[PDB]
Amino acid sequence: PFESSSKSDESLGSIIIEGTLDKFQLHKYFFIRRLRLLKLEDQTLTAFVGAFQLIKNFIESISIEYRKSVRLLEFKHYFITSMLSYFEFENVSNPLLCEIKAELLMLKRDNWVQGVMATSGYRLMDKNYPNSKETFVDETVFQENFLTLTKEILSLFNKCEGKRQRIVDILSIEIGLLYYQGKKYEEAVSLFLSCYEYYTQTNWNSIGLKILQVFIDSLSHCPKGESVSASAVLTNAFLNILKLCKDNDSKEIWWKKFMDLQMKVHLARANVSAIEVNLKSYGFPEDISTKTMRLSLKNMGGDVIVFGASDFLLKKGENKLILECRDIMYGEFSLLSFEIIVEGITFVKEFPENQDEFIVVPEIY
Amino acid sequence: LRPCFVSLIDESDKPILIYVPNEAENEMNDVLKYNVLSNISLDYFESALVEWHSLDSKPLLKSIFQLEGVSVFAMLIKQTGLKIVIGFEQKSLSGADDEFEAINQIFETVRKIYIRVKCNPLLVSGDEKSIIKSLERKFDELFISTEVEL
Repeated sequence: PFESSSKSDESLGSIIIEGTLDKFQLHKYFFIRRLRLLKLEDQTLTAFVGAFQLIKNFIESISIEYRKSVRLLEFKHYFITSMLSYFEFENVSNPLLCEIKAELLMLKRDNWVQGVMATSGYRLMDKNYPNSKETFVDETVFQENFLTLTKEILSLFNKCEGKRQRIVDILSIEIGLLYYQGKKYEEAVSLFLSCYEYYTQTNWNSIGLKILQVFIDSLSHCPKGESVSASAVLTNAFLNILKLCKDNDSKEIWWKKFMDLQMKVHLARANVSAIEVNLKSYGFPEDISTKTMRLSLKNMGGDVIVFGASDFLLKKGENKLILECRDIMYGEFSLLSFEIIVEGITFVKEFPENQDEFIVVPEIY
Repeated sequence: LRPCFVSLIDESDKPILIYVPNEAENEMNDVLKYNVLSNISLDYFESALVEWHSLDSKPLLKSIFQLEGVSVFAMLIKQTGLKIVIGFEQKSLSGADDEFEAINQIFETVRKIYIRVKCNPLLVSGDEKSIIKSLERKFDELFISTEVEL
């Protein structure tokens, strides 16, 4: 003799529709806690998301008037006692770290509480507090200490679930303020700053355009596949692709060669600024093949050293070039002075082998 | 009544435009927070057993979230793989249901604006540059610039 969850949801809606009382939604909180203790061992977590929506409506009830620790402190205190989401069910072999997501949201609420209420500094440089008393952080250095301990314990514990790759792919990629809050040389924290910064370059840009802004200060005034001299140049000289403004703020266009101005070893590059397009290859003087090439221009400087290539069906011919082209404008007549002919352009010479362009760091295409 | 950003992502998980109103003429650098909120919602597509979708007839306004000063959600139509999201600033938030269906219907207005500008053949091969400026130029009057209409 029982009734299902539809009567529970309809009775919750009818108890919400009952009005004119003057409580702090205790009539809602009674049925919310009863539905919470009815919604624990289901291994479902959707009614835990409904409990999170109940916590959101309670947060809006506290947030109807909460400002400047006159009642913002009351709203943060009500949320810190409303951390019974973390303090009701907490078990291993549960339904995949929904408590870790809820504790992450509650840690965001507590970080907002510490960064609000007459607080100094900014752990995340956030200013999430706009214009408007648990006492866990009694000092500014202790504010960084008590929160980086919080944001590292709650980082990979949410990765214990099924593979979402959601928070620690971003927030543990947000360890810029973990050591470069004030301390300059982040060689200790070089695991994500200047190691795998391309995961937002391969994703959508302008996130990594500030991540690489602090992935150069670990090598701007600091010395000593973690062995390099200037081989961190994909983040230094090949950061001009994400640098949309080059004619303004040309310190991203000066330091590409100023890092190499006292260089010395090679690498690869995309040549995604200067495009290259072919043309009608003609004939020339004695043993001069002389293909025709057109090259674009988006980088600043000149005086390259380059050659073209064209593989046959057996061996490469490497139909060379003058290697002093000095590309300044688009679609210019590159000379492509080519010798050592592989059988008079034998028609299986399909132009597949790349047209590199080296300025001590090679740029294959 | 005013969104705090407008974000557009297609089916390849490539963000089309993370548009923020009023980054010039007003406060900068919170756009650096705005696009990483968009990326948090992008890898927060479905996580920790929370399901937004149960009605397959029309894709309605799905599950609200709230995170570090904003209130975001998602509206996956599932038609041509469009994954567009809108946040709102929590500081001016009344939390009603006509508000909830109001932001549902203005989500369908920005859906209408994208599907109008998607098939304008007055300029053809508008897919990389000034299609974005044109759609921003159709964004920035539907929620703001009402100040002089009267």
